Amino acid sequence: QCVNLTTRTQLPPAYTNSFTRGVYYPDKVFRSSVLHSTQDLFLPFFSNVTWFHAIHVSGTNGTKRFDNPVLPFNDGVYFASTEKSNIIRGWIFGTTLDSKTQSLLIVNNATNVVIKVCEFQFCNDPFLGVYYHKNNKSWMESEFRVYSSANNCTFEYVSQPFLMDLEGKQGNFKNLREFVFKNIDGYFKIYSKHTPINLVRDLPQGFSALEPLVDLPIGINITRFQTLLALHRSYLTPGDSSSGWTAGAAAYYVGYLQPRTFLLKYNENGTITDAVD
Amino acid sequence: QVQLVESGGGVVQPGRSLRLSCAASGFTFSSFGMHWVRQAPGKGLEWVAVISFDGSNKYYADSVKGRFTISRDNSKNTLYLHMNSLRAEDTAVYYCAKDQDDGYYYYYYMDVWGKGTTVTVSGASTKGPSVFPLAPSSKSTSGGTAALGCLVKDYFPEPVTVSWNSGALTSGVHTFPAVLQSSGLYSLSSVVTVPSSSLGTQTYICNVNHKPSNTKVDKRVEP
Amino acid sequence: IVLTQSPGTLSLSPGERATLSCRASQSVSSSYLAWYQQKPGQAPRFLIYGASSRATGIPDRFSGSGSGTDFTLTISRLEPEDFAVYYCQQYGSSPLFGGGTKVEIKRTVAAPSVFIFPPSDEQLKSGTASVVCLLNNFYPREAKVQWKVDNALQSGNSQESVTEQDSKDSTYSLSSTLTLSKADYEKHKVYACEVTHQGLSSPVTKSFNRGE
Ligand SMILES: *[C@@H]1O[C@H](CO)[C@@H](O)[C@H](O)[C@H]1NC(C)=O
Ligand SMILES: *[C@@H]1O[C@H](CO)[C@@H](O)[C@H](O)[C@H]1NC(C)=O
Ligand SMILES: *[C@@H]1O[C@H](CO)[C@@H](O)[C@H](O)[C@H]1NC(C)=O
Ligand SMILES: *[C@@H]1O[C@H](CO)[C@@H](O)[C@H](O)[C@H]1NC(C)=O
Ligand SMILES: *[C@@H]1O[C@H](CO)[C@@H](O)[C@H](O)[C@H]1NC(C)=O
Repeated sequence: QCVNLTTRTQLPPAYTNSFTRGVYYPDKVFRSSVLHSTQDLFLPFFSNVTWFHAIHVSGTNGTKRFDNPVLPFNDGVYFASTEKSNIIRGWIFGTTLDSKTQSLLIVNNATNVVIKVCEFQFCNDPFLGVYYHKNNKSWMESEFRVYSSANNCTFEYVSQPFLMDLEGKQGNFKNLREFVFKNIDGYFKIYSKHTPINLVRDLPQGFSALEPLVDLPIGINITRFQTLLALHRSYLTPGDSSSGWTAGAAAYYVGYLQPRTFLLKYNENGTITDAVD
Repeated sequence: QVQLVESGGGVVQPGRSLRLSCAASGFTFSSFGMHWVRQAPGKGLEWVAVISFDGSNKYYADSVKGRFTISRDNSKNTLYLHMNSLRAEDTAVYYCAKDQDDGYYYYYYMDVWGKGTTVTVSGASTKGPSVFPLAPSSKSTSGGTAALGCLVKDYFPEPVTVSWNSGALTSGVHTFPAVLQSSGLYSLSSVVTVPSSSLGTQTYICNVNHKPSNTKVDKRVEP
Repeated sequence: IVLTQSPGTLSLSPGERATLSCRASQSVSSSYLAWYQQKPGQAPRFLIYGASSRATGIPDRFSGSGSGTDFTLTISRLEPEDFAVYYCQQYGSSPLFGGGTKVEIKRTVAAPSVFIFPPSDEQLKSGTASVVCLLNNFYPREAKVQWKVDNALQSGNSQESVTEQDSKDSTYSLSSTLTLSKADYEKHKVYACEVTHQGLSSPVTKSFNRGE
């Protein structure tokens, strides 16, 4: 069963700048040191990109602000996060986010990703349970804190997990887990790239173009998505539904897509460097 | 629809083992801790044990500590209560009921309960009754309240059922719960309130129904 | 830890406000008290948690409050089916069930129609004999009896059971026996049993004699 745990927080969200961030090879074409121009949905350059806060310990051990929203998915979203602790596990791509409506799901057990599209019953605040399992610190990742019911649902997929916890283990760069999603003609497309950002606070001035991970034969009318979080189930705590969870805090950056064209600079390594409008 | 059913109750001699089964249907069963609650006859509910939904955590009352174990098969959607060294007082009705949340190191109230199964711990063997009539006194001795009933003795085990005149008589019947004495068997009495002028003038019969012994005995009563 | 309700039982007609005290040895963390209603032959239902939170499908007449080491379930007005034992539970880091609390319909005290029954002839030749006295359709539950074999006071050799409150007339019936051997049956002559009861001014005794 699920819980309601935002319940008091509505403070205005923060904004930031998408300087040169959110580019990707929109094809599997091998190319050379040439100049190319492509038109598709893209994150606008220097867009007034939205920044959120997930679990937010804004207080001297006092408060655990937690405000993950659902979000519109007008035509495509750009998603990125630092979140050194792998507290983000996937997304809840959908339109209605309840029964009688097949919706998409993204979760990954730190060793492999599993993908579902189903007539779920996503509760108002989905999340995952991360908690020791009596066997050598091991922990299961039950997902009953997400959907009270999933059934009679068509498509499925399993693969290696996106979120590679590369050997950083100190913390100066955070690798800025980054993503771009679009859904057209019933096909759902995935782009990402781990990339260290030694900059302490905000998005980089550098350039790095994502790559097509997997294109998904989905055929769903995705209109509004919600990110999916993972919380560390507390131990014996007075109250267990709306109470102790969430080791670590989190936040992520979100910026919508829009149709556009851009001129790109390939290399002998076929690596894009910049685009213009 | 939410509903639990439990099975595995019945007789057992002290010291053996019994494995109570509680079947579940009507919710995402492998998402809730399950408790075991027992209730000895005449005593209030005594909580026993609760299992974490995935089984990583198990807790028991000191009343059964180190002597009961709890297990569950999420694939089967079924709850198993393992018991060994079943002392005498352990006999009771046994209720399986679900937590309200992920009973992990913490346990909400049991919210919806099964229907209870009875375990009886005794060295006594199965045995039918010894039905004995209850002879009325003189014509009234009280007025219009004639007393006559039936005594069943040294029978085992309950449930048991007594019907006066093929169940067609129900008004004024009084059948008591049984009691276990130092003998180890059971015994109870049925009776019905009847007018004094009606005794003898028409037939009274009590029809005990003892199922495990497969013994249904009719009886006739005279002053 | 030990939790205890109070009183042992409560006996009320329909409609009057009833409270059910719940006293705890230690303070229960964060008022994690729960209540239950159990009717004989049924399974407990879940009434209130957190000492105040009404549960689903629960009539609004059920309510309660408290914190620390003092709790109380209250029922504003009573309905015929609302008469069943109530259990008071605390569920923090370990469960613990209260001793139980029964709610009873009350009315005018009733004289127990007390009758006696000597063992049958087949009983005696069976080698075992038990004498059964009966207390028919009386009130209330609390009523003490004693057994006098040839006027000699007995003790510790009797079993008794009281039927649960009947649906329509809301009375009680009592019947006691004797864990008596036949060999001791003939060595006496007259068998008596008495009740000291509210419904009777005096302790009435009904007895008989062997041979009739
Ligand atoms: C959880 O709390 C929010 C805050 O008011 C409320 O809107 C929602 O209905 C609550 N959900 C449940 C299941 O109580
Ligand atoms: C983003 O919106 C805020 C809101 O006032 C504005 O101050 C800021 O200049 C905007 N940034 C842009 C349009 O790049
Ligand atoms: C993650 O899910 C896959 C799906 O088959 C499962 O095989 C794997 O054991 C899970 N891993 C963890 C750590 O839960
Ligand atoms: C099977 O799928 C249909 C729609 O494709 C849905 O209406 C139905 O509820 C599903 N069956 C079950 C048991 O949920
Ligand atoms: C997708 O769902 C939204 C919400 O009902 C609706 O406005 C839109 O027209 C739908 N689009 C398609 C292609 O079904």
